Amino acid sequence: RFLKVKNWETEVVLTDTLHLKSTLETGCTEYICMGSIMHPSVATKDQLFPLAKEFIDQYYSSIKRFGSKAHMERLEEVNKEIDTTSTYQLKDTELIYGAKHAWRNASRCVGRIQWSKLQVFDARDCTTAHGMFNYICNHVKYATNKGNLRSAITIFPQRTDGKHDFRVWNSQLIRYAGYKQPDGSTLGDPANVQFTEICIQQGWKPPRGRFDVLPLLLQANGNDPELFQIPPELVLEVPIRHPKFEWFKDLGLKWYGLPAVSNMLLEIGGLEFSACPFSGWYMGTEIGVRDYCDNSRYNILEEVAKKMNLDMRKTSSLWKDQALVEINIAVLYSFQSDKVTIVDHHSATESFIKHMENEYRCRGGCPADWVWIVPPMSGSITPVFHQEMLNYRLTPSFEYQPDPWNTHVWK
Amino acid sequence: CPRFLKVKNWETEVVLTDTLHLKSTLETGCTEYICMGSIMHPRPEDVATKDQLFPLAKEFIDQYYSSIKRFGSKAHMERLEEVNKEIDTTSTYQLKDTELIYGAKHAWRNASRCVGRIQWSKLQVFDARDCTTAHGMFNYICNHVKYATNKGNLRSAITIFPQRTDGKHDFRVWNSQLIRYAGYKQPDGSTLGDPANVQFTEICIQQGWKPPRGRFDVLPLLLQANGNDPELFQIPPELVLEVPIRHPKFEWFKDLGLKWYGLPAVSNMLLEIGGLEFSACPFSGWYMGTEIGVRDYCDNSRYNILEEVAKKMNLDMRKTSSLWKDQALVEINIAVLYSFQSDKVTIVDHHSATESFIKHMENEYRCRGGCPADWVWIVPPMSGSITPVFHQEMLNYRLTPSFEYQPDPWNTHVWK
Ligand code: HEM
Ligand code: HEM
Ligand SMILES: Cc1cc(N)nc(CCc2cc(CCN(C)C)cc(F)c2F)c1
Ligand SMILES: Cc1cc(N)nc(CCc2cc(CCN(C)C)cc(F)c2F)c1
Ligand SMILES: C[C@H](O)[C@H](O)[C@H]1CNc2nc(N)[nH]c(=O)c2N1
Ligand SMILES: C[C@H](O)[C@H](O)[C@H]1CNc2nc(N)[nH]c(=O)c2N1
Ligand SMILES: [Zn+2]
Repeated sequence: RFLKVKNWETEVVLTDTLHLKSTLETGCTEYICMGSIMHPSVATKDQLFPLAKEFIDQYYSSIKRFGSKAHMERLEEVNKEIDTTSTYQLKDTELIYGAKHAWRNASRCVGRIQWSKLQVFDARDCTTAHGMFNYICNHVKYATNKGNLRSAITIFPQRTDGKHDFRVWNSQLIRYAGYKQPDGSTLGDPANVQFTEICIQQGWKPPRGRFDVLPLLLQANGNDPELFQIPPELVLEVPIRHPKFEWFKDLGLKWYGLPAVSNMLLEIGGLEFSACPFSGWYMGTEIGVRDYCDNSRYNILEEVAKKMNLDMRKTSSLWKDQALVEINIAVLYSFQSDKVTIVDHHSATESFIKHMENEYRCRGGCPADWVWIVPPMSGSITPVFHQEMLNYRLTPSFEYQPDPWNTHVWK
Repeated sequence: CPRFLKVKNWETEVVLTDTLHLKSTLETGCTEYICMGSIMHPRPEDVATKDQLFPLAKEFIDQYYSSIKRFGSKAHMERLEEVNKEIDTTSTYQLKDTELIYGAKHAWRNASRCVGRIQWSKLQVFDARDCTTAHGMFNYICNHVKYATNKGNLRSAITIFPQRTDGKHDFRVWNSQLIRYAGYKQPDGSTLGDPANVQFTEICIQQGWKPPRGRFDVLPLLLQANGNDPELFQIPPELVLEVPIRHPKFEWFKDLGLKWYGLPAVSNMLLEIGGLEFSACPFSGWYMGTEIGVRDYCDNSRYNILEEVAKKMNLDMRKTSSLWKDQALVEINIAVLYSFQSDKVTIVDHHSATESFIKHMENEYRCRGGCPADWVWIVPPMSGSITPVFHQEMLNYRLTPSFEYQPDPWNTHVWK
């Protein structure tokens, strides 16, 4: 059946037909909704063929050639390859289409208006961790583009037997280290304390600073991972200052310009790309709200409210909310002053509503996760707060996967 | 369906285990393939038959006798027997006063969209099931408002009017809330007052209300007893406590002429207890500041004051990345909390309320086996991730007794 979504501010109603084409589960049932659960819970020739067939079918439907001679040949081509080799290889055109549509189907991504402008780097000929490092450096250099950031994904060889996996062990390509101090506290980024310990334990010489770029830790073909330092001229960073508060620069805050998720799994046509680092540009709140002001991250709210001279004795002064707005003004001002691409949550959510309109008209829907789409501050003064959304799982897709250090049989 | 489900807090690492979900009784709207968790609302002449009513009454009576540690007792089996006979001979049954009070408190406790549930057991229940006329409803509602307001030391309360019988004799409060401000559409398309209330305001005017046509006019009560046409009553103004909004720092803020009423009182929901349907059950608590400061004042479709406040703050308003909206929103919400506290009218900030709810949720998990919660509604509409609930995984499911939505009465009423 058709489903309607209403925007309660504009009264616009859209009609979702696209959800009828999903087949993966959400985790909800008729009686329990798991919409706020962050993670709700190796193929064979038998499982693999219908998945391949479905993906080839939708690809040739997208290029307006369904049932063509090319379509029929590809289906037969893929048939004997799965049969004779227990897997199959995507054509270049299919790889690019599959990566763009995995972005397009990412229900948690507010940046999807850009989905078809994605640079795809085919790295399926990679065999070693040195090769992976070379591919990753080129990605970072291309996507950074001197501050005019460009969306990119680099796709390493697919999973075969589960024993020869390609994995980027870093959760993101560029992150700051985290150090557990003698006096029990934490220097740097606390969310990376464990990973930083694994890099130290592998030979990394930590400068033990507050913003130390972590080395890369790269696993090729199931071997033990190897450390590599990204050349510093490739790591673009932004000193954070405030347009009105000249004391803000004295806080000593910086961040990196390139957000690049490297720990997810790209599923296309039943194939699993366990190493597929992808990157875009930041929404300001990612840095200013979550990275800086989470109690479990850099946790700077009290310090800023200190130099703002705010009364911090009771919650109802909203001192936290005041300091939060100023932190996020500075992040946007800093990136913009340095001509590094960044989007504020007002522009981003507005673009996403426009994206939603587009997708409903030309595609019949747009899967979207309100819990992730609504920004972590000022929710209801952004237009996505008032937008009903339907969440469902379409393929090709990005999926979560286990941390590699919980599964890697060392040697 | 799995027996144990785990929820995690991603800020504190605390893991909780839910078994209460196995008692869920009605549908969420989600399926195995689609989640409707952000959908706001996923015939009234149809009433429960004898055969639908029997198991629903037994379920609730069993639950009540279990709560009082008398499950399987003589009084439990006798009450089952007496209820079953009543349904057989009359097609319905009447709740004892103790069961009515238990059911109302538990409908609140079960309200997955309510962040204020740490208070659920402290609820004053007024039994108005002997009411017969709209004048009597007005008396009961006035007594509710005065008790709940308590000169600013607000007390949560519910007043329960007679249950549905055949569906042609419903009691309804036509107001969605007991205290709201009127909205007036102008010929030029602008709106005076609260634009959310234009439809209901026009109904009141058609029913005889003489509108003062101001920015903050308390609407009359529009009250329907026993399925008759509804009747208009003016709430005595001395019973409507109101707070003028001023700012601790910006002396010009009072010059905006803003105020709000102290008592939030929902009057359009349906209370279901043991299969009985209480279509008029106004309930009231006290406000979380963001309800006024963020939604009532700053939604574009409501009073929409961000622009005017930003001007008086002399903020750069040409680019959105100055965050001038965010900056003015904080100052508006500071003024709302400051004005209420200064006048000694109960209010809770969104930091304190969400912290209390986490503690409530943890206690419910430990003592009750779970706590249904709707993240989309629990997380406040500003500063989301600097409140603890943002980081809390929540399971949403529908337990009974419950508060439910029901059609708007003007869409279903048969005019005499
Ligand atoms: C182009 C600019 C982009 C912007 C402004 C943007 C914005 C965002 C934001 C704010 C989130 C939430 C992140 C979090 O809170 O952890 C997100 C999630 C996500 N984005 Fe985008 N994004 C962009 C590009 C991309 C690209 C290029 C891809 C893949 C090709 C992508 C795929 C995803 C996925 C899979 C998620 C979900 C991540 C998860 O579940 O942890 N995004 N995006
Ligand atoms: C005592 C202090 C209370 C506080 C601080 C509080 C807080 C809230 C808030 C902030 C909401 C969201 C409202 C909205 O965004 O429209 C809400 C919803 C709700 N509350 Fe509470 N509440 C309180 C008392 C009560 C009481 C006494 C009841 C019933 C006996 C109740 C039942 C509900 C229900 C059913 C909803 C859902 C409303 C809807 O779906 O429109 N609450 N509450
Ligand atoms: C493609 C893309 C674009 C964009 N704008 N944002 C992202 C997410 C980026 C990202 C997420 C995290 C999770 C941390 N979370 C707990 C707050 C950590 C990072 F270091 C990081 F860079 C991806
Ligand atoms: C018992 C109780 C306590 C509490 N703190 N809040 C409530 C909700 C009150 C309420 C809701 C609405 C819906 C409009 N929404 C978009 C903001 C309008 C109102 F006028 C109103 F008073 C109930
Ligand atoms: C419990 C809840 O699912 C969790 O905190 C989510 C909420 N929404 C989010 N939204 C985004 N964009 N990113 C996040 O990490 C989260 N965390
Ligand atoms: C579309 C979305 O469900 C809608 O805007 C919701 C979001 N969360 C909410 N949360 C509360 N407390 N009150 C609301 O009215 C809403 N509205
Ligand atoms: Zn759901």
